Formats: sequence, C-alpha cells, structure tokens
Amino acid sequence: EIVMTQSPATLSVSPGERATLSCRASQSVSSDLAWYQQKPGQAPRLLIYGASTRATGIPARFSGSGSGTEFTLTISSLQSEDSAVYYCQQYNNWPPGYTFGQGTKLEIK
Amino acid sequence: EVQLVESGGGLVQPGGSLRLSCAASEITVSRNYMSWVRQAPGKGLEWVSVMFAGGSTFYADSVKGRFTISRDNSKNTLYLQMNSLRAEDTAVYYCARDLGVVGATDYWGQGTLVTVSS
Amino acid sequence: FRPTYGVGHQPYRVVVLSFELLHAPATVCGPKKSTNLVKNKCVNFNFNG
Amino acid sequence: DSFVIRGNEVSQIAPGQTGNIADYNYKLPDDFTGCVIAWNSNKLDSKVG
Amino acid sequence: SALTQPASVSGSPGQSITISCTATSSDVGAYQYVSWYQQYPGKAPKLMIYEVSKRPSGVSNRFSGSKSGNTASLTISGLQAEDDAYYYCNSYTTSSVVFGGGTKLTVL
Amino acid sequence: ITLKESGPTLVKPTQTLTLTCTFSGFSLSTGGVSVGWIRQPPGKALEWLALIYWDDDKRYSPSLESRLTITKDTSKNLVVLTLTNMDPVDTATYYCAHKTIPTIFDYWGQGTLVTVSS
Repeated sequence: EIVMTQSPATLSVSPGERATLSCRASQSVSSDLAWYQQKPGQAPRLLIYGASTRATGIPARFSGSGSGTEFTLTISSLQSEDSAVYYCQQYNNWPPGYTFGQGTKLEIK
Repeated sequence: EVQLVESGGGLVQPGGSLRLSCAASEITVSRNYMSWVRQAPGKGLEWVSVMFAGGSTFYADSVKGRFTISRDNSKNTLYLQMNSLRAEDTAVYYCARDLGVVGATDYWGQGTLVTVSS
Repeated sequence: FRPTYGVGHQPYRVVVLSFELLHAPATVCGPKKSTNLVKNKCVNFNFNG
Repeated sequence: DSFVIRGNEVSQIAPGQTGNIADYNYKLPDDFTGCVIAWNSNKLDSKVG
Repeated sequence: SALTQPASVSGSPGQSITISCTATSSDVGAYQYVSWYQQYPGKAPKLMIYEVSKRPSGVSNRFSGSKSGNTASLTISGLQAEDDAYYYCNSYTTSSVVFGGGTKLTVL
Repeated sequence: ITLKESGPTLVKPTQTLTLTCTFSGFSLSTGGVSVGWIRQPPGKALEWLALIYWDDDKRYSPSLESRLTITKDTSKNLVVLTLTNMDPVDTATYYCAHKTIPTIFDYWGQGTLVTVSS
C-alpha cells in the first residue's frame, strides 16, 4: 500500500496555458503508474500509463512524468472542456492490486 | 462498442441481500480479467473483487466473506451477489476489465448505486 | 530486474523436488554410515542384511 | 525443476494454491509429495536497467 | 545534482567524525545499496565500504556507515594522521549507477 | 586478482583513442560478473562510461552513447574500450574495474592519463 498524494486539490487556470500537477508516492513505484481523467458524469478515462506513455487517443497536449516515488502530470494548453478530475493510479502489485490518489479538480476561469 | 453494462443498483434494508449483475458485448468475459470496483459518494475508487480467467477468484478484505463474484461465460456477463448491506456498503459499484502493465484499465461500467435504508 | 527493486520485486531462484513412492525400484537413497570394524569379541554384526 | 521468479510471487508455489504463475506457466498438484527450496538470489539476476 | 558530497572536514587526531553523502535528488530508486570509496592522493581507488551499514573484512574498525534518509552518515572513530585522503560515494539510481561530487578528508 | 590498463598517452583532436585492459585472476564467464570503465578528469569527480556484462549484454553512458563500442575477449583476458571524436574535454584518467551487483567496482585498475592538444 503505497500512499499517493496529489496536488493541488482543485485548479482553475486561464485557457491555453500550461498546468503542472504532481502526485507523490511513499515507496518504490519505479515506472508503474497511469493517469485517469474522470470527467464528472461517467466512467474514468486513462490518459497516460506506465511512466509517461500517453494512452491511445489521449491528446498529446498532456504530458506525464516522474518515476520511483514522485510523479507529475502536465498539460500544454487547456481548452475549455478539459475541466475534470484526475487520478494517478499505480500498479506495482497487479496480482490483484491498485492504488489511486486523492484526485485533482481542474477547471478554467 | 466494447462495453459492459450493469444492473441491480438500488436500495435494501440493512442485513438484507442483493445481487449486482454485469453484462458484456462484442467481447468475452470468461477469458478476460474481470474486476469489480466501487466508489463511495464523492470519494475515489477501490478495487473490490476480481475473478480470473481460470476461475480463481479473489475479494478485498472489506468485502471478504459477504460478496461473491461470478460470470456466465456462455453469454459474456459478470455477476456479484451481496448480502448484509450495512451503512458502509453505501457506494456506487462499477464493473471493470483491468489489464495492468499492458494498457491500464479502460473499459468501465456506467455504475449502479447501492445504498441502505439508513 | 534491476538493483533498485524492492524485496517483492527481486529475483529468486527456487528448486522443487518431486518424489515418487509408488512401485519404486529403490535407486536413489542412502546414508549408509559405515560400520567400524571390531575383532575377537562376541559382537552384534549386521553385514549388508 | 530450477528457475527464477519474483519476490512477491514465491507464495503461489504451494499445493492447491491458485494464482498467476501457478495457473499459467507452472503448476504443482494438490496431492504433491516432495518439497521446495528457495533462497533469495538477486545478486546474479538483476541488471542495471 | 544526482548525489552530493561536502567539500571537506577537519577533525583533531584521535576523535570521531561522520561524513554525509546526501543525494539531493529524488528517485534514486530504493536507496538500499550505498557504497563509499577511498580515493588516495593520485592512486587507484580502494573499496572502503559497500552496503553502507556493512564493511568489507580487511580494513580497519573505525569506518562505519549509517543512513539518516537520502544520505549515508559514514562514521570514523579514533582519527589518526593516516586517514588523510579523498573520498567518494556511489549508489545506483533507477537507470544507472551514480557517483558523488567528491569529498576531501584531511586529518588535523 | 589484478587488472591493468594500457594505451596511447597522447592523442590529437578528433581521433580514435583505444585502450586495452588486461586482467588476471578472474574471467568474464561466471554469472553476475561484469567489467566497466570509468574516467576521472584531473582534480574532478568520477563518471561512468560503459559496461559489458559477462553474457555480452552491454551498457553505455546515456549522454555519450552511440559510440565507444566496448568489446572484450575473455580468452586472453582483455577488455577494450575505444572512443572516437577527440575533444579537449576528453583529457582525463581512465580506469577499468570489474563490477559485481552489490559490490560495485570491487576490482579497479591503474588508470592512464591522456592529453588532447597539439
């Protein structure tokens, strides 16, 4: 049970600029991660898995980083519809196992 | 589209039972790693239970001994029987096919609310 | 494997021995702690059966 | 039978125990007679990278 | 940037001294194997300690390692004038073995 | 156990520098054992260069890879590192040490000083 801490909790940035959100682990998560953006109202959506690999379809506008005990999600230019919640999911224990974060609320203006 | 749609969500008096059901389409479940997850209102997600492709199942400790996962392979569907729903089990329950290192979880279920009388 | 993996992710070499006991032509067994020899005294001996 | 496994997967090699290495690529019976010997060896198997 | 070592320390002869090899870099991995090397004044380095809390048999009984988190506090008791030399630390990161910025040990 | 480096002490800009490290007492045939190269500029800290495992699995430094192909021959107990495109930065000491998994660089060599100038 590696405890992840996301930050910030909420975020409102003007459209078109960058935003950088870090989520911090407590043990060795090397390159076992993923990022889900669960827009409010339906199932989550995977954005970036492993260390920084972008899930299929997921706009290149997103960029993931980090490894080990520290990870970060980065968006190039937020458009108005990017407002949703984000979670970084680790999977160092696949035979059943997963550990989510506290989530991050991202909105615009 | 490849999907699993769920049913059974509702309300039940404490100590009562329930059974959540999960149906699939265009994809099989028997040979796909299936995993039931749930969500408390407003909170994150948690792996609740899993059934393998050989039959070897597993459950979380919080739901160990009370919930039971099963799947009708013949028609590509999953099931979860619940009993003794207490104040804690009030959560939204999701059906999911988690892959892990080869593609993280993608296809999820619309969910089904399960609250108790009180 | 890399030298930064946790003990849960470290490589482990393992050997499993599977025996057979049904209808066995005893072929692999033996301590056989060898008898030291005594002479000229009435002694209990058991030579190879 | 000699091979190398991960750390947190040594538990799946047991009589009647289901898992991912036992159910997919090496499985020993429930009526198994014999035994298993595992000694941590990550000094000969983990490379940098 | 990856590891970090202090410039120098000077302890009176016959006392104890501890040296730190702070990483000053996140995600060096599990940070479990942390070795220290003794650099002579223009000679081939000799392994002094590896497995920080361990020490290889064949050397003195004054060097001793410890770990206060992200660094390795290597301790040296009963300082003698023979201990004047250069010192380096070494510990793998996630991708590759990394080294320290160097340390100088002068006995005074 | 003994290792020994050798090669040209002087070299010109943009040239192929070659070094031969001869060892005695051990080989590169047993598992886990490997041998790598390390350099240290005068009065500076060490740095990595490359690594060649015993199974012919090779490793190079990330920043300066795609060159300096390190080959070896365990029959005459020799490892060879050759790095081209001489720059005035390349004036440093060079050591060929045997690497184990826990005991990083337990057997170091002598080291050869090389100059890059007219």
